[PDB]
Formats: sequence, C-alpha cells, structure tokens
Amino acid sequence: ISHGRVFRRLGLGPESRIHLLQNLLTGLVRHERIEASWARVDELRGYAEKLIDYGKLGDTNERAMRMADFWLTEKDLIPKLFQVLAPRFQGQNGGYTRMLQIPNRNEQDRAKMAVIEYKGNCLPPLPLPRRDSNLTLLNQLLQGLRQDQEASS
Amino acid sequence: AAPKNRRSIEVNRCRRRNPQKLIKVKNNIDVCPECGHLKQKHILCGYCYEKVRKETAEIRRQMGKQEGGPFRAPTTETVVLYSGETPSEQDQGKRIIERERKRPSWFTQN
Amino acid sequence: SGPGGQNVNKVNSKAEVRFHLATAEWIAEPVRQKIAITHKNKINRLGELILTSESSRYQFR
RNA sequence: ACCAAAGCUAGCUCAACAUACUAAACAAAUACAAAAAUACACCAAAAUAAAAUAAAACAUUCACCUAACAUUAAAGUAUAGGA
RNA sequence: ACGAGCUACCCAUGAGCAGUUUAAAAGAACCAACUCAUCUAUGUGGCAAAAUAGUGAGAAGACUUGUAGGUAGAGGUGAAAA
RNA sequence: AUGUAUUUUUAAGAGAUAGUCUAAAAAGGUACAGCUUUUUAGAAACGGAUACAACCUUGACUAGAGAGUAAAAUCUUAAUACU
RNA sequence: AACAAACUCCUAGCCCAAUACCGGACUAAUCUAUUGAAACAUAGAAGCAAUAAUGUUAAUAUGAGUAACAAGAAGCCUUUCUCCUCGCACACGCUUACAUCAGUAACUAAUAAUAUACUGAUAAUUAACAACCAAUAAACCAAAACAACACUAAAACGUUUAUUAAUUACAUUGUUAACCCAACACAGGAGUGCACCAAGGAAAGAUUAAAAGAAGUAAAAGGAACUCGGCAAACACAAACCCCGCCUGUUUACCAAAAACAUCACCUCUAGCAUUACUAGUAUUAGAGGCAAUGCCUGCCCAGUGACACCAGUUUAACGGCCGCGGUAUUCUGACCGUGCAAAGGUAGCAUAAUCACUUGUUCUCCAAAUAAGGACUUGUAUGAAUGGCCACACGAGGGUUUUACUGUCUCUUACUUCCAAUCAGUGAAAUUAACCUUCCCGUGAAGAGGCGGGAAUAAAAAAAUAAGACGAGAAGACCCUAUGGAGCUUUAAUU
RNA sequence: CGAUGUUGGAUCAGGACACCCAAAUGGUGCAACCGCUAUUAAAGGUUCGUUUGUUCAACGAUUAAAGUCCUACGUGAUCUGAGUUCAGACCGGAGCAAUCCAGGUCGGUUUCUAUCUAUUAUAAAUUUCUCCCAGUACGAAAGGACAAGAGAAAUGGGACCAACCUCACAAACGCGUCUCAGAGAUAAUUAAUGAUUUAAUCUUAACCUAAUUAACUCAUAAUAAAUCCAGCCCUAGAACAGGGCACA
Ligand SMILES: Nc1nc2c(ncn2[C@@H]2O[C@H](COP(=O)(O)O)[C@@H](O)[C@H]2O)c(=O)[nH]1
Ligand SMILES: [Mg+2]
Ligand SMILES: [Mg+2]
Ligand SMILES: [Mg+2]
Ligand SMILES: [Mg+2]
Ligand SMILES: [Mg+2]
Ligand SMILES: [Mg+2]
Ligand SMILES: [Mg+2]
Ligand SMILES: [Mg+2]
Ligand SMILES: [Mg+2]
Ligand SMILES: [Mg+2]
Ligand SMILES: [Mg+2]
Ligand SMILES: [Mg+2]
Ligand SMILES: [Mg+2]
Ligand SMILES: [Mg+2]
Ligand SMILES: [Mg+2]
Ligand SMILES: [Mg+2]
Ligand SMILES: [Mg+2]
Ligand SMILES: [Mg+2]
Ligand SMILES: [Mg+2]
Ligand SMILES: [Mg+2]
Ligand SMILES: [Mg+2]
Ligand SMILES: [Mg+2]
Ligand SMILES: [Mg+2]
Ligand SMILES: [Mg+2]
Ligand SMILES: [Mg+2]
Ligand SMILES: [Mg+2]
Ligand SMILES: [Mg+2]
Ligand SMILES: [Mg+2]
Ligand SMILES: [Mg+2]
Ligand SMILES: [Mg+2]
Ligand SMILES: [Mg+2]
Ligand SMILES: [Mg+2]
Ligand SMILES: [Mg+2]
Ligand SMILES: [Mg+2]
Ligand SMILES: [Mg+2]
Ligand SMILES: [Mg+2]
Ligand SMILES: [Mg+2]
Ligand SMILES: [Mg+2]
Ligand SMILES: [Mg+2]
Ligand SMILES: [Mg+2]
Ligand SMILES: [Mg+2]
Ligand SMILES: [Mg+2]
Ligand SMILES: [Mg+2]
Ligand SMILES: [Mg+2]
Ligand SMILES: [Mg+2]
Ligand SMILES: [Mg+2]
Ligand SMILES: [Mg+2]
Ligand SMILES: [Mg+2]
Ligand SMILES: [Mg+2]
Ligand SMILES: [Mg+2]
Ligand SMILES: [Mg+2]
Ligand SMILES: [Mg+2]
Ligand SMILES: [Mg+2]
Ligand SMILES: [Mg+2]
Ligand SMILES: [Mg+2]
Ligand SMILES: [Mg+2]
Ligand SMILES: [Mg+2]
Ligand SMILES: [Mg+2]
Ligand SMILES: [Mg+2]
Ligand SMILES: [Mg+2]
Ligand SMILES: [Mg+2]
Ligand SMILES: [Mg+2]
Ligand SMILES: [Mg+2]
Ligand SMILES: [Mg+2]
Ligand SMILES: [Mg+2]
Ligand SMILES: [Mg+2]
Ligand SMILES: [Mg+2]
Ligand SMILES: [Mg+2]
Ligand SMILES: [Mg+2]
Ligand SMILES: [Mg+2]
Ligand SMILES: [Mg+2]
Ligand SMILES: [Mg+2]
Ligand SMILES: [Mg+2]
Ligand SMILES: [Mg+2]
Ligand SMILES: [Mg+2]
Ligand SMILES: [Mg+2]
Ligand SMILES: [Mg+2]
Ligand SMILES: [Mg+2]
Ligand SMILES: [Mg+2]
Ligand SMILES: [Mg+2]
Ligand SMILES: [Mg+2]
Ligand SMILES: [Mg+2]
Ligand SMILES: [Mg+2]
Ligand SMILES: [Mg+2]
Ligand SMILES: [Mg+2]
Ligand SMILES: [Mg+2]
Ligand SMILES: [Mg+2]
Ligand SMILES: [Mg+2]
Ligand SMILES: [Mg+2]
Ligand SMILES: [Mg+2]
Ligand SMILES: [Mg+2]
Ligand SMILES: [Mg+2]
Ligand SMILES: [Mg+2]
Ligand SMILES: [Mg+2]
Ligand SMILES: [Mg+2]
Ligand SMILES: [Mg+2]
Ligand SMILES: [Mg+2]
Ligand SMILES: [Mg+2]
Ligand SMILES: [Mg+2]
Ligand SMILES: [Mg+2]
Ligand SMILES: [Mg+2]
Ligand SMILES: [Mg+2]
Ligand SMILES: [Mg+2]
Ligand SMILES: [Mg+2]
Ligand SMILES: [Mg+2]
Ligand SMILES: [Mg+2]
Ligand SMILES: [Mg+2]
Ligand SMILES: [Mg+2]
Ligand SMILES: [Mg+2]
Ligand SMILES: [Mg+2]
Ligand SMILES: [Mg+2]
Ligand SMILES: [Mg+2]
Ligand SMILES: [Mg+2]
Ligand SMILES: [Mg+2]
Ligand SMILES: [Mg+2]
Ligand SMILES: [Mg+2]
Ligand SMILES: [Mg+2]
Ligand SMILES: [Mg+2]
Ligand SMILES: [Mg+2]
Ligand SMILES: [Mg+2]
Ligand SMILES: [Mg+2]
Ligand SMILES: [Mg+2]
Ligand SMILES: [Mg+2]
Ligand SMILES: [Mg+2]
Ligand SMILES: [Mg+2]
Ligand SMILES: [Mg+2]
Ligand SMILES: [Mg+2]
Ligand SMILES: [Mg+2]
Ligand SMILES: [Mg+2]
Ligand SMILES: [Mg+2]
Ligand SMILES: [Mg+2]
Ligand SMILES: [Zn+2]
Repeated sequence: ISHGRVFRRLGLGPESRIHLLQNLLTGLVRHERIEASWARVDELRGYAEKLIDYGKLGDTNERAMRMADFWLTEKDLIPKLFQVLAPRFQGQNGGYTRMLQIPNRNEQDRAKMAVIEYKGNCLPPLPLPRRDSNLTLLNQLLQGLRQDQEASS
Repeated sequence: AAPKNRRSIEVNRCRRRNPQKLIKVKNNIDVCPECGHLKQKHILCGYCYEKVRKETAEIRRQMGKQEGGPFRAPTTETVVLYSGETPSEQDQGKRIIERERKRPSWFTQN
Repeated sequence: SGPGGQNVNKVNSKAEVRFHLATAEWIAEPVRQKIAITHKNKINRLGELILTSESSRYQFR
C-alpha cells in the first residue's frame, strides 16, 4: 500500500536519496542542462523549480542563503544561482525547467533517460516536439470553425 | 521442491509461445521531419539530439578552456557566437565564447 | 512419561482410575472416612479420588 | 535448417627367429635444498613371506603364489591329509 | 611404501600484551590488540565441504604466535573426547 | 469285467523344496481375524459377480463385417385398536 | 423371450495358452575355405544380437531463460561532488600474472563499459638492505623487567689474552606485481614494524514500491499475562536462595565446553643407582596410580580374587562387602530376649537427593492459584565416608527459583527504510525426470487412487502467491531382524 | 526398511452427533427457582492463568459453554525441539569387566529455489447483561416465574479516518468510528373434523387444518453502457489490467 506517496525510493535510503538529488541539482545549476534516469530527473524537476523560487527571495535572505549552501555543493555556484538564474527568472512564475524523455541509454541496462534544462540557457535548442502548422487540412478546417464562430458574434 | 516428471515439448511450446511472452509490435514509430531518421512519437529524435549533444559538448569544452580552474564559474550571463559574428548591444557585458565553426542551421541567433 | 521412543510417543499406556468416594457403597463407611482423611491430597474438590499408574509399559498391567 | 553423422590411418596384440640383455644423448653442472667448479673422512647393515579364500563355521590344513628343468607315459598311482 | 607443512605433544630459536585500579608481572579486577567460541538470528548446492551479524570468556600467563626439527599405524600422541 | 491308452523300467538330467484363497474334517485363539498349524478337492478368463487372485461359466492356434449356447442384470418383508 | 465367451458349429487353413527348468527347427551381423561379383550359396569359427544392472563414456533435453551475479553521481572524459575507512613495508609463499604499445567478433572478469586478471609484440628488478660471511687453549658464579637494587620459576643475548687466520680494486645471489593457502578475481585462514589517514576504496545495472523472508528504527494502555525456559529485544544492565565442581585452565577441529578432565593439597605402592630418556639427577629423590585446595573426619572385615611372601602370614587411602526369623514396656513402636549364619553385619554424616519404581512421599514459606524453588520428618531394605561422606568464602558463557527496573515476548500488532520481491537489459546453474493429453466424490484394489468401477466436472494457454497431495526430492533406514558377513572393547570363552 | 520423519504446542482448521450452550418439546418422586432423564435440531461458539515437555491431571477467576471423537489419534517441502530418539557426563542397581536402565539429571545441526494436481473474498448475523413485566403468577412462608416490549454491550462478517493514538510523506493503521435484515419451509411435540372399528382416536385413511427448532432456498442487495487508447498522473496496481488528462 503506497497510497498518497509523492517521493520515490532512490539510493540507499532517505539520506542517500537526498545526496543524489543534491549532486544532480549541483550539476544542473553548473551546466544549465543535464541528463539522468527518467525517475531521477522527474524527482529533480521539483527541487530545481523550488531552488529558483528560493533564489528569488534575495541574496540577504538567510534561509535561502543556508538552503543554497546546503544544496549547491560547489560553492562557486551560489553566486551564480543568486545573480544569473534568479535575476533572469523574474516574470516567470513556474516555468523554470524543461524536461524531455530522450532515447534509452546505449549501455546494456537500457535505462529510461530524461534531460532537464533551465530555460533561457546559452545552449543549442533541443529538438522540441513542434505542433503542426495551421495550414494543415485539419487545422485549416478548425480555423474555418473559428472564423465562423467569430463572425457569428 | 524437485520436479516430478519431465515436461514435454508440447507443454514447453504452449508455455513459451503464449502471446503474453511474445514481443509486441510498436505502433508509435514515426520518422523525424528534420533528418528523416526513425523516432518515437513521445521521444526526442536520436539523430537531432546527438547533433545537439555534440555541439553542447564542444561549447562546454571551450567555455571550460576559458576557465583555467575548477571553481571559476562566471557570475554573469554567457553568450556563444560563431565565426563571422559580432556581439550586439543586448549581448555585450556577458561572458563570450567564440567558435571557429559556422553557425548551424538549427541554432538560432535570438 | 519416560523413554520409550515412538512406542511411548504414540501408545496410550498411562492408566488412571477415578471414582467418587461418598457414593461408593462397595466400601465400608469408617474405611471411607479413613481414606478421605489420610489421602486427602489425592482427592480433588468434587470428592473424586484419583489414582494413576505409569511404571509398567503395558496398559493392562 | 542448425546440432550433427561417415571415412582409413596413426598405431597396438599374440607368437617364431635372433644376436646374447639396463635404447639414444651425454661440451658444462648433477645424492649442498640435483643440474650450484673448489678442503682433513667415517662408511655401512642383514633375521621364514602373511592374509584375503577353500574346508559352506574355524583353530590343524588351503596347489599356483616372482626359488629353472622341458615333452610323451607311468598317474592323478604309491603316499600325505580335523585320513 | 608415503605422510607431524592441518592437528596432539615435545625440542631449539625468536616476537607480542597498549590503557586503568592496585605496596604487585597477585596462575587478582575492568577493558583494548590478540586468542577461543556461550547464546540467538541468517546461511543449509550458502561468503564458507563449518561462514556472517549481534552477543559472549580469557586477555603478564598452565597465554598466544613466527621459523626449523622429532615422535608413523600390531603404532604416534592424548589436562580420556575412545 | 468294462471305457480309454497309459504305465513300469534303462541312460541323461536340471528346476522346486520362502504360497494364497474357496468348499470340507480338526486344533490353537475369542465357537476373532485378509490369523497360524495338519488332511481331501478346486482355482488363479481376454466372459460373468459394476471395479476384483482364489467364487461361477469355460478340452486356450490363425483369418471372417456368420450362427447356436454358458455363468450371469434391481434380493424379501417394512405388520400388533378391542369399546 | 431376447442380449450375452478363449465354449461349440459354419467357410478356409500353416489344425490349440502359459512362469522356473528341459528339447527342437530356423536366423540377424562378422572372419575363413570353396561359389558369386547390382552382395549370394554350402561348410568351419566365435569379442556371434541389449526397452532395463541408483550400468561406463560422449552429446543432449526437463527443472529454466528459473534461482543467482555486477558499475556511487554529474561531467568540459577523467575534472569536480556524496559516503565507508585494514593503509605502507618487510619475512614466508606464488612465479611475470608487473610496465609500454596495439586488439577484443569470440576466449577470462560469473554482466557491460575496458583491461591489474584475456591476446600479440617490446622492455624490466642495477646494492649500500638481505643470503654466504675463523678455528684452537685460558680469565670469566653474580639475570633480563628505564635497573638504583631485589623476587623466584634461577633466566637466550660478551669481551680480552696467546698461535696460526691465501692478502690482491670491481665475486655470486634475492630486488616486478593488483600476488599466498582455500576447486574460483571466494564476506574464510594468514607473522612482524609503523600510524588511523598525509594513504585505500564504492553499499545502488535501470525502474515499480505486491505478498512472503532477512536487518534496522519507533510505538497508545498494559509490563512476562508469550514460551519448556525473560530465548531475542529492551530508556535497566541490580539484590538474593539452592544443586554440581574448591578456584585459573583443558576437552569431543565439523550437532554436546559441561556437573566431564586436569588442578594445588592428602594418600598409596616401585626403585640403594652412571655415561643418549629418567639424569648429567640419588629416597626432602624419581616413576606407576587413586581422590581432589582448605575445615570435621575417613568407622568394621583378609571370608573370597589379586600383590608381597616362592608354603604359613601381611595387605582394603587393593579389587570389594558390611545380616535374617519370632515375641516382647500400656494399643503405635521396641530399650530387651531366644536362635542361626558370617569376615564383619552400614559407624559418623547427610537424606524424597543428579540417588529404580511406588512419588505430585507428608508438612511449612513463597503465588489467587506451583508435579516448579527453598526449609523440615525420614529404613535410603537399592544413601554412605580417598571408586571418599559432610558443611564454608571466593569462583562458573554449568543447571534450577524469586524481587523490583526494563521492554513488541505477549494482550494485538502497526508504521517507515535497506537487503529481498515484481518489470526492462546482460550472463546463466542444481537436486529431479518411465511416458503423460497430469480433475472431484464414493466404492474397489498389494488393505490410504489423477489413470479401475459408478457418477459429477470439463474452450485452450500465460504471470504472481499457499503448501493439502503426487505414500514429494535428498541418503541401496542409522531403529528392528537375518547373514554359519565384519570390526572395536572386556574377560571367569577355546587354542597359545 | 534403494525411508510412510516420530509427542505435546503456534497457525489454519474440514467433518460425524453418541449435543456443553444456544432452539422447540414429553415425563417427573415437576406447586415456583434450581433440578433428573427422554426426542428433534450441527448455521455458530465452546475463556484467561500457576505447576508439569507434557496429552491427561491438580488449583484461581470467569462464562451460555469451557462437549466426545475422526481427520497419517489432522497439519514439521508452515513453525517450535521441552521430552523422547545417536555420539559427552553423573547418581542408584546388575555385571569381575567391557557395558546395561518404560530409572532419573544437564547439553545435543530440524535441509528444499514448487514440476503437476488443488486453491487464492458477493451479502442477505449470533449471543449475553440491565428496566419494567412483578416481588406478578405460583406458595404455609421462606423463595420465586415464563412470554411480550425497550435498551446496552460482546463475538463475527463488511467497511472508514471527523477526533485520540501510532504517525518527521499528502497515506496506512487500532487502541478509534459506522452498519448488520423480511418470506416460505420443516424434525420432535400439541389440539379441530372424521371411518375402517356409525363411540372414541392428531390421519405409513383422505379434505382443508392451526402452535411450531436449527438449517435450506427465495424476495432484496452488488456487478451488469463491447472494438479510441500513444504518452502523463492516480487514493488503481507485482507485470498485465482499471480510473482520469475542457474548466483551473
Ligand atoms: N514351486 C513352484 N513354483 C511355481 C510353480 N509355478 C509357478 N511358480 C512360481 O510362481 C511365481 C510366478 O507365478 P505365476 O507366473 O506362475 O503365476 C514364480 O516365483 C514361480 O517360480 C510351480 O509349479 N511350483
Ligand atoms: Mg521425563
Ligand atoms: Mg534416557
Ligand atoms: Mg532406553
Ligand atoms: Mg498402538
Ligand atoms: Mg571358510
Ligand atoms: Mg560359498
Ligand atoms: Mg568367515
Ligand atoms: Mg596360502
Ligand atoms: Mg595319523
Ligand atoms: Mg617435521
Ligand atoms: Mg609442526
Ligand atoms: Mg597490561
Ligand atoms: Mg587476570
Ligand atoms: Mg561471530
Ligand atoms: Mg539486533
Ligand atoms: Mg572479560
Ligand atoms: Mg574473570
Ligand atoms: Mg587385530
Ligand atoms: Mg594405541
Ligand atoms: Mg570416558
Ligand atoms: Mg564412550
Ligand atoms: Mg535332481
Ligand atoms: Mg527353501
Ligand atoms: Mg493365510
Ligand atoms: Mg492343494
Ligand atoms: Mg474386466
Ligand atoms: Mg478350457
Ligand atoms: Mg455370441
Ligand atoms: Mg475347423
Ligand atoms: Mg478352441
Ligand atoms: Mg553359416
Ligand atoms: Mg557380446
Ligand atoms: Mg542400445
Ligand atoms: Mg542402461
Ligand atoms: Mg532453456
Ligand atoms: Mg518456477
Ligand atoms: Mg533474483
Ligand atoms: Mg556496487
Ligand atoms: Mg597459483
Ligand atoms: Mg564478457
Ligand atoms: Mg597481457
Ligand atoms: Mg617492490
Ligand atoms: Mg534500488
Ligand atoms: Mg543492482
Ligand atoms: Mg515486505
Ligand atoms: Mg521486522
Ligand atoms: Mg527499538
Ligand atoms: Mg508499547
Ligand atoms: Mg507463564
Ligand atoms: Mg500460556
Ligand atoms: Mg538475553
Ligand atoms: Mg537481567
Ligand atoms: Mg536487572
Ligand atoms: Mg533438586
Ligand atoms: Mg570448575
Ligand atoms: Mg580460593
Ligand atoms: Mg591438550
Ligand atoms: Mg578447542
Ligand atoms: Mg563439537
Ligand atoms: Mg565454558
Ligand atoms: Mg560448543
Ligand atoms: Mg574431577
Ligand atoms: Mg591430613
Ligand atoms: Mg575432600
Ligand atoms: Mg574405608
Ligand atoms: Mg586376602
Ligand atoms: Mg589370608
Ligand atoms: Mg538432616
Ligand atoms: Mg547435600
Ligand atoms: Mg541440602
Ligand atoms: Mg527415587
Ligand atoms: Mg524443571
Ligand atoms: Mg515458571
Ligand atoms: Mg518442591
Ligand atoms: Mg528439598
Ligand atoms: Mg550401596
Ligand atoms: Mg556409592
Ligand atoms: Mg573401593
Ligand atoms: Mg571421580
Ligand atoms: Mg562454565
Ligand atoms: Mg552462577
Ligand atoms: Mg573456566
Ligand atoms: Mg503504527
Ligand atoms: Mg532477466
Ligand atoms: Mg537420476
Ligand atoms: Mg487436462
Ligand atoms: Mg489388479
Ligand atoms: Mg505395493
Ligand atoms: Mg479410495
Ligand atoms: Mg474414474
Ligand atoms: Mg468412469
Ligand atoms: Mg449421481
Ligand atoms: Mg503440497
Ligand atoms: Mg502415481
Ligand atoms: Mg521421499
Ligand atoms: Mg537396505
Ligand atoms: Mg536410522
Ligand atoms: Mg544397533
Ligand atoms: Mg545359517
Ligand atoms: Mg563369521
Ligand atoms: Mg572371515
Ligand atoms: Mg579360561
Ligand atoms: Mg519402513
Ligand atoms: Mg522410492
Ligand atoms: Mg521408495
Ligand atoms: Mg510424506
Ligand atoms: Mg472446525
Ligand atoms: Mg440427535
Ligand atoms: Mg440447551
Ligand atoms: Mg460445530
Ligand atoms: Mg505418523
Ligand atoms: Mg492410534
Ligand atoms: Mg482409526
Ligand atoms: Mg500427528
Ligand atoms: Mg509435529
Ligand atoms: Mg523445514
Ligand atoms: Mg507435511
Ligand atoms: Mg533437547
Ligand atoms: Mg554427591
Ligand atoms: Mg536411560
Ligand atoms: Mg535433556
Ligand atoms: Mg550449553
Ligand atoms: Mg507456480
Ligand atoms: Mg516457499
Ligand atoms: Mg420474601
Ligand atoms: Mg423476560
Ligand atoms: Mg465489528
Ligand atoms: Mg365418529
Ligand atoms: Mg379428545
Ligand atoms: Mg436471490
Ligand atoms: Mg481506461
Ligand atoms: Zn531527427
């Protein structure tokens, strides 16, 4: 019975799971885009979302200061977090990270792998799944429906 | 416990040829509109992702060559440009990476 | 109880004779009182006297 | 259709003859803890064969059982045997 | 015939026992290294043809242990468990 | 006597000598055993007693897509008024 | 009536069942002598025919793609983060498994990546550390333990003098390693000097978070009510009463660590002595033994069997034994007596015991309840005094009984993690197996049926669990009996 | 005997009735309550502790009751090992000794990865205790009812976290909370009507009869709209399945 559980079991326990997530978060903050197992990236998504929120509280906030000190193992990333990631995420509310499932690892384990990336980074854009153009048959019929609806009012 | 009798080939075939054990056909297979290679509808294209990953690896190698130390991370934003490009007014004041390769078609200025 | 292996394990060879003393008309009254006095440890509260045998291996013995 | 199956050869065995019987190689080192050139010693020795078995047990007995006299008969005879 | 390189006991040559209470190096006391293996749980074709974890006893002595040698089966050796 | 052809010796011989039930005559036990010990007879179907070792019918070869028979298939009552 | 056989007729025949044993006629496949040469005939020979020996060898199947095994994360590609701490060298031992380059389709890593563990080629360990590195006579009792000076158990470790010791660079050998013994790259076994990290490494291949299992943490009220036992666990880790052994210690490597053995102490016996034990010792000694410190003691007996005495006689701290029958004081008993046999007739002590059965002997304390425990009574007619009897301090992973404290032992379990478990990828065993197209009930039957009989049930295949059955698997029952089968041990067995 | 693993317990229990209670009755030396026997009825239960390895047995407190058996005197490929049933060691006895004990004491390895059969949740309650009935009927008084109706609980079935408690996850869990039923039918046993046997007689004589146990069936309750299923969540789940993805 695992009803109402949000945290999946990783590593050698709760503390090892926290340490693994901390290492993943440090790597994500340092490189602005990392890849891991799908479950690990899925769990790290929320922590990365909350880290930007904490950084948006300001540099002088002691709680956010100690949170960054604990999480960002490499101490040169804390100034980066508070002066690059936080300032560039100001008008955005919760659209800080993007997660996409990549093909399985070429190793024999054939793990389900995902890539997480902070938006607005200085990296080549991933092959995002783009929707069809409005000039398609179905979308053009839908545009006709929309035009009729607009003309009806 | 030990088996009582040897299981015949009829039983063995009926056991290990059941549709539950057979590999199911995947009907989410599609071709990538960009490169024409095969990909799944919910999974990013392997070819394009490999291109992006190699470009990212080269960019990161250059930006780490810029920083001679392990704990020397930029405190400002970063911008990468290719041969034949100049930083704009909105791109100045940031750390700059310069590449000898020309700008790829998929990589947009922005 | 005792060492007899499977024999003692699964053979009913312990004998027990239990009978009421007050209504036992086959024993004289003074004798009944004397037994009730001297062997009160072997008599329970319902007046039933109990004797048991375990020594012999045979049930009839 | 996989897994597979089939070759005829290497060679062995039993005898006979036979010179007469520990093959070849032995440059160096070889019983120092072998293949280790080189210092005052010790070197050496012999004393019955036994039993597993048979006698339906087992005590006396039980051929052959790592000692030349071979073959045809005498003869499985005289004898020796808890006879 | 071959076996004391494991083990039982000796023979030469060496090496170990930190800290604490004690006039004590007292076949004393607590507890380490170290040596044994009381109890339980796993293990039972296992890590292992006798182990792991927890927990236990001794821990300056009739103590452990390294090297070399000896006692060989009708026997050796044995603080007798045949 | 009669109906049948078997019996006795001669010369080679091996197996077996660790057995069950039924009917009958007895003994022991408990006038008990799918009990044990003696004597007479029988059996050990591919049919019957639903299944079945011993109970019954049956002088056991082969082919038939012929026939006649044998032992054998639901066993009996369930009843007591006397004003 | 009918239906109903290995019975009997009908139509043709090659014209009557069978275990052990017995007889006969043929015959499969080889070699040889003659025929034959699209593979046969007559004769003579045998290594002359396999559905069966828990048969031997080789390959294969079921169990089974099951149990089981591994690589910390990100990355700019070997750089940074998260954790645990058996590391360096020498001795012994293994021999190149060490280093560089190149390759891994396959072979080795229990899987990949690649490579200290596979393949090929080329190089290497350079002595000052270590091995080999004087004899012959004489002076020499006086410990090592910071050694001042002492104890008993009396203690390895050295110089000087005198005679000869080739005399003259550079000799020979071990120098790698991730390693040794355990069938394995095994959670095991391994001596010594240093420090507890300044050196070594990674518990997780990736997911989900079913049952059951192992490990850990926490728990309302109760606080041993669970159980053979307070085994395990616990915020406690204390005080006591008995049995057995005085105590430290040793023992059945691999089911028994003890109440067993040994032990200081006490007793016996056997020896008046010299060059290998005893012993380089001499009865206050040395062996063969018993019982166990200490305290109270060890009562009777040489009738039997041993030993000295070669016969008498002595020995029990030698092997061992220490009584009946009947009546009696005033009722229970018997101080006492008569008689008989003995070598003496069981003394002291203790006592329902670790002590045959009766036994849960009787009684008191402990508990609400006790075949438990302790204290008393005691013929125990089978207790008993060095095969030792009684108490006592200390002691004991020995065996029993209580008082609190303690707690998931339990009332009555629950929650969460890790290893497990299920899914994906890789590698991939074992016992077992006559063939199974492998149901339930009743009856039957070599006397407990999935296979028979009479009835019910019945699309076929997976995956995960529980173990009622397959008289389940494992070991030609270790209990019992037989074998004119063994072996150990003891003798009053028989030959010696 | 080329193995059918052997006592007590832990867990789970299947069945028989020769019934302990619970239910319906008959006779009583049954006035009433306690009682003693006899018939029918097996859907459900049949306690907690001390001593003993104990089955038994003795005792304490209760209960409506602490039933008798079969089941390899059930169940060790589920468990326990205290005793029995190996090898060690004592005490008493036998044997000169080795050894012997249904004579006692301590200690003493309990293996299995499931091949096949089999199986892996629909319900439609039960029983005690209090108030009246009533100190009423019944009785010389002491004593003392049945039935009917109101409630409290306990067991068991099925469920759930508003609060308490376990609880450092949003959940799970009990020690916490909610619910639990109508009709027919009968066995034993009572009377109406009525012949054989013009009386009577409940009838293996008919007709309709009425009071009637437990079971057992049935009303009733649950599921009960087929072919979209890539991906993402789930109070749904081993895998497979199942419910959601328009508000926001
Ligand atoms: N002594 C003996 N034994 C026989 C006889 N017949 C058959 N047997 C035995 O019976 C057994 C076989 O039974 P059957 O096959 O005869 O039914 C075998 O032990 C066989 O020796 C006979 O006539 N005499
Ligand atoms: Mg007993
Ligand atoms: Mg015994
Ligand atoms: Mg016995
Ligand atoms: Mg019996
Ligand atoms: Mg013989
Ligand atoms: Mg013979
Ligand atoms: Mg013999
Ligand atoms: Mg001979
Ligand atoms: Mg003569
Ligand atoms: Mg030696
Ligand atoms: Mg040695
Ligand atoms: Mg010390
Ligand atoms: Mg000490
Ligand atoms: Mg251990
Ligand atoms: Mg623990
Ligand atoms: Mg200690
Ligand atoms: Mg001590
Ligand atoms: Mg001998
Ligand atoms: Mg000997
Ligand atoms: Mg002994
Ligand atoms: Mg012995
Ligand atoms: Mg004959
Ligand atoms: Mg015979
Ligand atoms: Mg018979
Ligand atoms: Mg006959
Ligand atoms: Mg038949
Ligand atoms: Mg006939
Ligand atoms: Mg016919
Ligand atoms: Mg004819
Ligand atoms: Mg015929
Ligand atoms: Mg021929
Ligand atoms: Mg042959
Ligand atoms: Mg063959
Ligand atoms: Mg064979
Ligand atoms: Mg396979
Ligand atoms: Mg399986
Ligand atoms: Mg597994
Ligand atoms: Mg790992
Ligand atoms: Mg080697
Ligand atoms: Mg490989
Ligand atoms: Mg190599
Ligand atoms: Mg080195
Ligand atoms: Mg995991
Ligand atoms: Mg793993
Ligand atoms: Mg679990
Ligand atoms: Mg647990
Ligand atoms: Mg705890
Ligand atoms: Mg609690
Ligand atoms: Mg108790
Ligand atoms: Mg109890
Ligand atoms: Mg404990
Ligand atoms: Mg304690
Ligand atoms: Mg305590
Ligand atoms: Mg006692
Ligand atoms: Mg002791
Ligand atoms: Mg002392
Ligand atoms: Mg010893
Ligand atoms: Mg030992
Ligand atoms: Mg042992
Ligand atoms: Mg011990
Ligand atoms: Mg032990
Ligand atoms: Mg002793
Ligand atoms: Mg004295
Ligand atoms: Mg003494
Ligand atoms: Mg004496
Ligand atoms: Mg004498
Ligand atoms: Mg004399
Ligand atoms: Mg006394
Ligand atoms: Mg005493
Ligand atoms: Mg005493
Ligand atoms: Mg006694
Ligand atoms: Mg006891
Ligand atoms: Mg107790
Ligand atoms: Mg007592
Ligand atoms: Mg006592
Ligand atoms: Mg005596
Ligand atoms: Mg004695
Ligand atoms: Mg004596
Ligand atoms: Mg003794
Ligand atoms: Mg001890
Ligand atoms: Mg003690
Ligand atoms: Mg000790
Ligand atoms: Mg909880
Ligand atoms: Mg797999
Ligand atoms: Mg086999
Ligand atoms: Mg079938
Ligand atoms: Mg048959
Ligand atoms: Mg049979
Ligand atoms: Mg049957
Ligand atoms: Mg059938
Ligand atoms: Mg049938
Ligand atoms: Mg029927
Ligand atoms: Mg089963
Ligand atoms: Mg069968
Ligand atoms: Mg079996
Ligand atoms: Mg046998
Ligand atoms: Mg046995
Ligand atoms: Mg025997
Ligand atoms: Mg015989
Ligand atoms: Mg013999
Ligand atoms: Mg013999
Ligand atoms: Mg004699
Ligand atoms: Mg048997
Ligand atoms: Mg068998
Ligand atoms: Mg068998
Ligand atoms: Mg069985
Ligand atoms: Mg039941
Ligand atoms: Mg009845
Ligand atoms: Mg009743
Ligand atoms: Mg019942
Ligand atoms: Mg049995
Ligand atoms: Mg019986
Ligand atoms: Mg029976
Ligand atoms: Mg049983
Ligand atoms: Mg049992
Ligand atoms: Mg088991
Ligand atoms: Mg079983
Ligand atoms: Mg035991
Ligand atoms: Mg004693
Ligand atoms: Mg005994
Ligand atoms: Mg015992
Ligand atoms: Mg013990
Ligand atoms: Mg299965
Ligand atoms: Mg299982
Ligand atoms: Mg009154
Ligand atoms: Mg009432
Ligand atoms: Mg309830
Ligand atoms: Mg009338
Ligand atoms: Mg009337
Ligand atoms: Mg219905
Ligand atoms: Mg759906
Ligand atoms: Zn593409």
